Amino acid sequence: HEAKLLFLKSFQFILKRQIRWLITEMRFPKEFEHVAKIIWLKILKTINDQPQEELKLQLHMTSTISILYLASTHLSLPVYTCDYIKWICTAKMPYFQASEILPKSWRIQLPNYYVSILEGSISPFNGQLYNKIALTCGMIHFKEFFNSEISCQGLLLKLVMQCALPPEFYFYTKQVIEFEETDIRNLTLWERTDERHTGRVSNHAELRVLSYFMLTINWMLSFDRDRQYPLKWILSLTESLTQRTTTSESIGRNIVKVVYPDKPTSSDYFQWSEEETLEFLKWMEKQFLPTDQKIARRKLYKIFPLDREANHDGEFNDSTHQLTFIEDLQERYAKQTPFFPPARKEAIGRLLTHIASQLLVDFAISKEQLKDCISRIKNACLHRMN
Amino acid sequence: LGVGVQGASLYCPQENYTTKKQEKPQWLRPVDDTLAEDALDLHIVVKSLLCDTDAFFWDPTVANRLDSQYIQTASDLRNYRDGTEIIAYASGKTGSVLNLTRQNTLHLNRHNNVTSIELHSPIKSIKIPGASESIGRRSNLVGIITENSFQIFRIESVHSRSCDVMVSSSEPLYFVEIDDLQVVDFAAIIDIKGNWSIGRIPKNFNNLIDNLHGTIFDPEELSSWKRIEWFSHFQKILVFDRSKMIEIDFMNNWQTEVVQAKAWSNIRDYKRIDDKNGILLTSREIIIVGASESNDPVRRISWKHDLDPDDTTLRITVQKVKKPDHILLVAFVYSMRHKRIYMHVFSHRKANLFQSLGCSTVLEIPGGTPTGIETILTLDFELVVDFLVKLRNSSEVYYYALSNTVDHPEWASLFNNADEREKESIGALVSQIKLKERERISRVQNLIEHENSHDEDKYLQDLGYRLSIATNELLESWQKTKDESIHSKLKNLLENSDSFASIPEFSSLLDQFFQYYQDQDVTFIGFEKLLHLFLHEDVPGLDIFYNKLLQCWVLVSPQAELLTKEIVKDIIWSLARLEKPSLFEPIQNEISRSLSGPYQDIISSWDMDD
Amino acid sequence: TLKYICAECSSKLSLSRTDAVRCKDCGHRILLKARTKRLVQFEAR
Amino acid sequence: MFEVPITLTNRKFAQRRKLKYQYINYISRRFDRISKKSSDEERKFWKKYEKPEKSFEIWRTVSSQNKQPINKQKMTYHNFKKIEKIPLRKMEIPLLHCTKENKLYFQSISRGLEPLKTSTSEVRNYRTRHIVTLTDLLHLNVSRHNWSLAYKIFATLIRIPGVQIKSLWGIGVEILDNLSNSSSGLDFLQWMCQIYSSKSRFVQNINYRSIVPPFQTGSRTHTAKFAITYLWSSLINCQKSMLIDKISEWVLTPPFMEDAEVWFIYASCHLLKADTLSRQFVNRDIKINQVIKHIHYVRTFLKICLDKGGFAVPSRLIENQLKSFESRLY
Amino acid sequence: VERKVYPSESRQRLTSYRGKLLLKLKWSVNNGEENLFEVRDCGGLPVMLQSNRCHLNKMSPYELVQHKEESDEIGGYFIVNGIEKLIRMLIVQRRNHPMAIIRPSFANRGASYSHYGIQIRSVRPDQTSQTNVLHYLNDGQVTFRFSWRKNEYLVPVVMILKALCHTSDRE
Ligand SMILES: [Zn+2]
Repeated sequence: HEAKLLFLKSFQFILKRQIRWLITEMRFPKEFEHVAKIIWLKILKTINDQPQEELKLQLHMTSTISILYLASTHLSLPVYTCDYIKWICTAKMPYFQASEILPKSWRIQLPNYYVSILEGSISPFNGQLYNKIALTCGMIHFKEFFNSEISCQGLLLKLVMQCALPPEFYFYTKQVIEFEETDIRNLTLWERTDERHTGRVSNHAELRVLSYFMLTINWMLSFDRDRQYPLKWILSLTESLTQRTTTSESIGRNIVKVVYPDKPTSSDYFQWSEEETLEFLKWMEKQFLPTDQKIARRKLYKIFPLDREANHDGEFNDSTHQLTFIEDLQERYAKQTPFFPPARKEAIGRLLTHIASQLLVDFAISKEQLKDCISRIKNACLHRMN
Repeated sequence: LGVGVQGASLYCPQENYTTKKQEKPQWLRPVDDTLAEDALDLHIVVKSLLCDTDAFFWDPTVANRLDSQYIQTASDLRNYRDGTEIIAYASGKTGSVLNLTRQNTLHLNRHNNVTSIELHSPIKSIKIPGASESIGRRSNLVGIITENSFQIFRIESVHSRSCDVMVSSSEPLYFVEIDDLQVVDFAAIIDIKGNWSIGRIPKNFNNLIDNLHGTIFDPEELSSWKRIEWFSHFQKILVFDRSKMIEIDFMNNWQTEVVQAKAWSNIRDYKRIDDKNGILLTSREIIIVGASESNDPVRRISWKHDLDPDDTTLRITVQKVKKPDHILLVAFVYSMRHKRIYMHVFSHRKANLFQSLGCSTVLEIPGGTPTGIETILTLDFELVVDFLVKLRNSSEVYYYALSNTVDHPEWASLFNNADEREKESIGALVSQIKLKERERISRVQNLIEHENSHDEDKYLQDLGYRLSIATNELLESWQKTKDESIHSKLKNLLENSDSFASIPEFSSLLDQFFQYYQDQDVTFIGFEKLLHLFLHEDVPGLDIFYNKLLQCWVLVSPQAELLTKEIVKDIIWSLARLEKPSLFEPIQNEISRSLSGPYQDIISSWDMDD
Repeated sequence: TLKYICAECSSKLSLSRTDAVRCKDCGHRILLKARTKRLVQFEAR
Repeated sequence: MFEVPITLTNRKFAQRRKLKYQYINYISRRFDRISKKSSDEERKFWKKYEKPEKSFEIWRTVSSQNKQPINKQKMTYHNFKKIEKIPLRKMEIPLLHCTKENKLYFQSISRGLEPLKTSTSEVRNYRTRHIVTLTDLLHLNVSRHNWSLAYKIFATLIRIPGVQIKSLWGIGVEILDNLSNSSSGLDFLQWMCQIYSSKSRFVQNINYRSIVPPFQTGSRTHTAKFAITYLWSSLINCQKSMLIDKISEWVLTPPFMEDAEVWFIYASCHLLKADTLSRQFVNRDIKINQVIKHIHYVRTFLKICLDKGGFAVPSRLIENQLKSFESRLY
Repeated sequence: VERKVYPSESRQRLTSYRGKLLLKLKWSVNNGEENLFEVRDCGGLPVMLQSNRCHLNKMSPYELVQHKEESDEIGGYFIVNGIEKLIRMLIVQRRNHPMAIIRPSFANRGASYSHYGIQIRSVRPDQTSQTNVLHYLNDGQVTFRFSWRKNEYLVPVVMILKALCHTSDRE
């Protein structure tokens, strides 16, 4: 009943810091502040709609990302929940460890279970980022006031370059989209204030784009009478795709495999390389800035200086240690040059595990969550035509 | 003989030091520091293919399902012929059936006739018990444990004209006492859950338990793990569980408990090294090399190393390496759940003095998890060793020789159906894009032949004319519907939206589209400082966003140009958010809902605070 | 700026009230006050 | 894969041993009437057995009067199928308190069936999740022998809050084995033996979590395994340096009146001293009765080392060591 | 953390410069059927300056300056609550020697006594003392005196000389 407003006094102030990070550094516009403030203030009326007698307000760290995702689709931005979980688990916008370092004066009177929720306790998993969006579009009506128009062209330009496929699949998918679609445009963002039950329809818009990217890449390769996509090129795709590299997208992707403990291909750190373990620890430098028996600890780090004792990478350093994301592809695309059945489809099945698990880590869902998304797209694409 | 010991224990854990020094003044490293020095010693496989056939628990009453060691039969005793190499494992449907020759690596023999004997129960233990060196021969029999019986066979009369392995048998003694027996060792001496016995090994197959036994049933032992071994043949058995070791001389009334491991470690695995003095024990968190005492054959405990992993399903196998100066004893701890490995070195020298050198680890195969590693004696500073593995949920028993110098079944069941009816109904959608791509190999080619033309210079001024038309309508529709206090498409045209591809001039169409709207009621977003979300780099301009995506699909695209121009405009016509209501729309609306909230939430509704 | 001197390590601590009486670099519970700039006069003989 | 330095707690892990050891208390008290006839539930359990305080396993010597008759009255299926129904029928009411996994956790392991699942496989805290990452990469450059990279893993493992006493000194060789521009290794053990070294008493009645008396303690009747390591080291550093008397005061300063292992290294401070003093550049008043102190000292310090418990020194050989210097002295 | 304390500090704290007393006991029950060894803390009894136990023990005059002491540090004195209370030396009787003093105070000890006596001061090699005095009666008998706890005791010497070793009257 009381100090629930004390949460509210800083749950905007942390969200003040989530967005001012995006504005000052990642070039996000000043209007993005104001788009979210309509999104911010309307849920306070929903709390004001709740009686103060036993209100039990429903705010979590999954909320402050979900209301930060809806401001990106009203502005029609190419930033997504793969471009949020890659900017939070890589310790870039303050999602993780928010209770402990952000207030600095408002901290102490907050109770113990409230201050527990406000820091970045876990990372969201298996549609927990999605079901809150379903609870966000429903509780405050982002529908019927705003535009819930997922710019899917701004989403699958990424998914071409994630795994280095030729750009025909950008339009091969598009006509699979434009065949099986109610209302050709506008994959619908879903709203739910109805009840607490996950409806097993997979009505999330960004969820269903991926199944269109899953069913296309099998159909354009298994049924190829045109012999334009040869098997030996597939043998030069997955062999060139299952290949580690040290770009900052890849290094940032390596952090994302770390954080999720439930699934396999999470104990993937054993296969790390020579260069990979340097910058992973230079990333770990950017965890301690988020994260009377005290001069002993000062005495401890006199014998472990964080820099190297000599020959560090400070000033007279290199030409380039690390290359950019436009240049690793110039080694990937300049590798699989050959371009012009039981064992053909198995070499397609190599990609079937590989690209659908690489997808599975990028968006924080389980394999059963993508099991629903194929069995309700493929069994719904057939029923429309048959 | 080194100094810093106890007589009950002796430790050399991870990466600190020894605990001893003689101070020998002999100019030959004046120490007996219990870490010998050398260079590195890494291990590289020799991979081969040898032979082949609730999710949160596993059961301890299984031990193994394979054994293979050099053996000598009754036709090999009287003859000069010595050294026969077998292999036996459980396979089949229910695992209730049980079934050779190294040439340069170990391979199955060319006559390839495994004696696939059939039983009435799945197999839980397969062992051939090995030979004590005080007999000269190698024992020609095999011990197995089933769920329903206990069979003993006898490997009789291997052939060279047939390479056959025929057997005799013992009478399969069932469960008169109906409790699952755990460990048998010969060195029918068995260990049931809670008690052990001495059973009669027969010499007659053309046709039992001795009256001396004991019970070991710990009342607070919830697990189902046991283990028994003879201790240096002197009629003294070492009886185990996960918690304690019970030593029993069955020859006299002599019982004494030695290990007590309930507090912070528990016994996992215990492989009796073929050395009848030097024996190895593996609890969790520590490797113990507990040997035999030289004078009184009761129990020696010696130099021991901490086991750095912390797990709950630990196993070990140990393989002897005999060199001129010393003996080595590598210690292979494996686990049912993870794939990786960990190995030791113990320089067991002559005068009961030994050391260690360190620990190392190597890599594995991406399909399966290990359940049994099996060593090869190989008939007998470049350490060499050899072992054969058994994986759980992978039935490909391979081979390895370490020396110094995935389409899952959840993917074929979802795709590629074999219905003849809908074999082709999807195929029209397959030919839908076979139609529509070659429809668009020419519709884009309508634009390709035109290079800075004047009909497309006419169309661009026809295009931006039509942008100023429908926008200025809705700007007043936003102005007439201003006081709502309760959207951006730019896809309203339907002419082609596709008959013009000139990227460096299309931005100057859109700068002019921003120049034509300098006043309020309409604002826009940038296109040079917002396009970096695709590439995560500097996007200096719309002119050279194209030039690095032009060089991105050169070698994969046939004709390399038509696919690339049509995505860049497709981005702009889907990042077409040019229809924002200007600043007077949120200023009148943001405070409006905050005026609906009382003074309790006004101070809570405050940005620009610190 | 108002400060002190540490006894052992000569660290010029500056103490506020409701602080621990230790020094910040060495946990040394004995600490001697220093002088400021103040004006005092004297005679001579 | 390795062991992780986290004091981690969850409600299901606090249940599943209270769900475990309570049933052990019954079946042992059920055994107390069967073996005779012919409020924590863990603190009550540990009042029968001794935590070893020196070792992972309290070893017991077998070559003694520790013999025992063998119980040839076996525990068959009859006497076991009748002894277990009365606690398990009684155990059903805490099962309806615990969650739906713990009712299946306890009843599966009640017939054998050791679990496969790791207790640290579901910690999920983004920082503990980064502890288990850099403690399995810490060993993996040690065991692949790469120090100047594993130096930087360990410089960022100490700074995470929650790491224990364990990994601090266990792989402290990274300063020692570097030697390039390093702190020579010994300076860290000096830091270790100051601030974690107590003289407390082992109370044994509290149930211990995340600290363990085999290696990471420093209480009484168990010398700290990083302290005797610091004792054995700097004398080898003394042996490497050819100051000797500093440790020969620093072992003289504590009267460790419990063990035997501190006395021999204290005797070895004089035995190592008396070699170079038995050189003299021979081929004469102070340097004859000077060594005869240190000849006399070891014969006392080993004599009191041998008065203590089981610590088998070469009592024949060590006398023949310093006797060779008497021939050099004469 | 435990650090060394120099006598420059306990002057400033104005408490004693104590040192921990270590004293291990024994519990031998039933002719020693069970033995229990307990090094117990006993408090702080202080430490003479430049003793063994003082931290200026073998300390150089350059290194006596650098711990705030005298460069010709004298030692010898305690520190009790900040006050340098040493212990004055006495004069006692020379030990190991039977003196034969006459004193009229010996006549003050009863009838039949005299002023003749032999006063030996017997120490033990742990530096104790035990003064045994041998008075002379006028009636021919000689008695042996000692002082055990708080009192004075009188025994004939025929009791003692018979009881030391088995000797007859002539020996
Ligand atoms: Zn200080």
